[PDB]
Amino acid sequence: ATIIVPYMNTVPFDSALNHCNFGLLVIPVVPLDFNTGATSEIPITVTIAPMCAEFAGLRQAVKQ
Amino acid sequence: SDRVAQLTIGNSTITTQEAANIVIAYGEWPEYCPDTDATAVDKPTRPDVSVN
Amino acid sequence: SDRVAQLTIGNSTITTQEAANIVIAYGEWPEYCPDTDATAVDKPTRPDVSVN
Amino acid sequence: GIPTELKPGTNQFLTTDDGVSAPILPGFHPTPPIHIPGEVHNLLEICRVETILEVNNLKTNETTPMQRLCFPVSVQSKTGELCAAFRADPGRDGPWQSTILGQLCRYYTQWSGSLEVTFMFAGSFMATGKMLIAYTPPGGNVPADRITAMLGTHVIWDFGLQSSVTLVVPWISNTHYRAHARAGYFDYYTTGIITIWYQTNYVVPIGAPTTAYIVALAAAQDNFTMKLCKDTEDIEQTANIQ
Amino acid sequence: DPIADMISLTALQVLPTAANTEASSHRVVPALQAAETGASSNASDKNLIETRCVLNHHSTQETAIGNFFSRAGLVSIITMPTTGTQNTDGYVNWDIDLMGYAQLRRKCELFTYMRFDAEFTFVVAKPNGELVPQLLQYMYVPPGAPKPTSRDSFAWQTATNPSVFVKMTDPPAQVSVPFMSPASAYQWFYDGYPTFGEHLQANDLDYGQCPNNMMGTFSIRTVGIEKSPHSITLRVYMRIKHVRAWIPRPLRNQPYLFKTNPNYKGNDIKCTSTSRDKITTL
Ligand SMILES: CCCCCCCCCCCCC/C=C\[C@H](O)[C@H](N)CO
Ligand SMILES: [Cl-]
Ligand SMILES: [Cl-]
Ligand SMILES: [Cl-]
Ligand SMILES: [K+]
Repeated sequence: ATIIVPYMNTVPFDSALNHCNFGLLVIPVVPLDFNTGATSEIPITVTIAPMCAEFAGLRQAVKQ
Repeated sequence: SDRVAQLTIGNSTITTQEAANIVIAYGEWPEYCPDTDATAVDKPTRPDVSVN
Repeated sequence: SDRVAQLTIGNSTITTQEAANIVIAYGEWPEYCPDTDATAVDKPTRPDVSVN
Repeated sequence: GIPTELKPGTNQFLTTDDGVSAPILPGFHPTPPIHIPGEVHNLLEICRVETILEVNNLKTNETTPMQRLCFPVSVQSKTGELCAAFRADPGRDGPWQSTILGQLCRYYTQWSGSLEVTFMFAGSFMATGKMLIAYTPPGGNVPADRITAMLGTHVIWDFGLQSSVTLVVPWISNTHYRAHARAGYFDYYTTGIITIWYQTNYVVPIGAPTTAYIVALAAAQDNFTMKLCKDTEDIEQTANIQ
Repeated sequence: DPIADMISLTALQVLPTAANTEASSHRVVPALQAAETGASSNASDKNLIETRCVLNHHSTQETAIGNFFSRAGLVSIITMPTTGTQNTDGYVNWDIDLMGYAQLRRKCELFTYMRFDAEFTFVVAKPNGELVPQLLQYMYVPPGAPKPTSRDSFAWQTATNPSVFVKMTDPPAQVSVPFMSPASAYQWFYDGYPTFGEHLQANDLDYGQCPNNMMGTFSIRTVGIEKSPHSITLRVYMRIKHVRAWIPRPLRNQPYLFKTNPNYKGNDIKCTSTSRDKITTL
């Protein structure tokens, strides 16, 4: 599945540390099922790409 | 033939074929912040490829 | 009045007054690499303010 | 007679000198040429042709060489495992030696340009799965985990989708040309590392093999060129040919 | 008129320098190829990544088959010793076969057919590299021409065959040779027999022998009624020129054993590539 997401906030820019603009949810609404003998390891992988990244207010590095 | 695809950005490329098309949240494309909405006065840095 | 000065780049500014003018090495200004001289094919990242 | 002075070089025989020597058969006319398909004018025409990469070049294969022509993928029990890794250095000893490209560029001292590797999945049609293929430019050794390798140039492939996929190895060098890389000072001209990881997993239903193989094909792109013609180390007159 | 049933797509292009690279961005399925067809991926940089413009002036002139082949290489070593089993006769007849030296051979066998003219250079000296005032005669004896049976043989009259007379002290002798096959091209591989008939195991040395490649004999001698006191070593170098080639093929990956066939050492079959311990470790 693929979803493009635009920036959403009540402010133009914000801290990437103190505020999470949104969450991504992956929920099995219809449970996984298969006959025994078929591959049981069914992984889910998430790949994301930020778009139009902009940063401002340069200073020293802060982890939180 | 909507399933068949390939999106490239930066030095990375995804090839999706059992795709269910693509969703553009709330019908809007991402975009750098426009001057009318902007508030902070320093010139922002826009790294491009290394981050997008 | 060559001593008197002030150079700004990025979010930093120097104010020099007992300066002895400024030297441009070998008479050439720094410049991003031109396409004729370039060899590597990937698109370079040019951070600008955060690094310069 | 006309005043002349012999200069250094006089009497020498330079194997690569392109001069004019006297003809032994005056008035001779060669059998005329006829049309023959497949004429080639420049070696590069050949380097653009995919040949098989011996990615599975193990010491345990040497006696059953056919096995080197393809490597396996199978149902993983652990996520994000590493499937295979190898250097992109084409003129270097290793997987590339098996390709017409590698053999040919060994007849030249330097090269330049982009390369492409195509992977073909030869598993059953019922098998599906996604792989992450990455090219890590010089500097970093083999990425320890998929999350590290993912930071480099990569492609995310899906079988069910297409049976083959092409990874491009962009020419990313400091110098305009690279000499053949090898251990030592010449490791400076290394091209980098290619890694293949499990993005999701090799999934198959009841009734189909849990292990299948992939064939790797490699060749050069249009911007590829070579210079400084030399002798290949890949052939030897070990004994006398009778 | 009273009967109604009785009434190449690819071409060349001149590319002096390597193709360039054009810029691209964040945007049709060109990454996934159908290599099952027997085609090489037509996918380039601009497709799989974001690129910059690069004005590539790298030249492709050195990879032209002409610059690759027109480099003189050793194709034969002929010796005329004075004391021994070889030729204490003062003359030697050599059947022309250039497949006795690998370096050159492997290069030619990259192609199935080749047509060209050639420059032969004759480097002669004593076996230790020393030179002496000795007069020699090299003669080309085409198929059918009488071969010298001695240093005195009438054939050295060379009234029609071409001969070269030179001193071991003069520079190397050098001449140009035309394309002499009776066929349109020399062929390094001939999947067949030269004649009709049953091909019993006694005459299996026939397989692969192509008459169109057999250019005769090359004879040499010291020019004298009397025997010469000097052992002689003749190295023959060949420089291909005005060449055209067809049908590329896999490059030899096993040591050569014989001039006339691709036989290989079956017990020690070399792998094209070096080996390592694991497929996941460099
Ligand atoms: C006085 C100068 C004499 C020089 C004459 C030399 C003529 C040699 C012609 C070149 C022929 C090309 C070689 C052709 C075929 C290969 O040797 C075959 N594999 C031998 O069976
Ligand atoms: Cl290399
Ligand atoms: Cl005589
Ligand atoms: Cl030529
Ligand atoms: K005179």
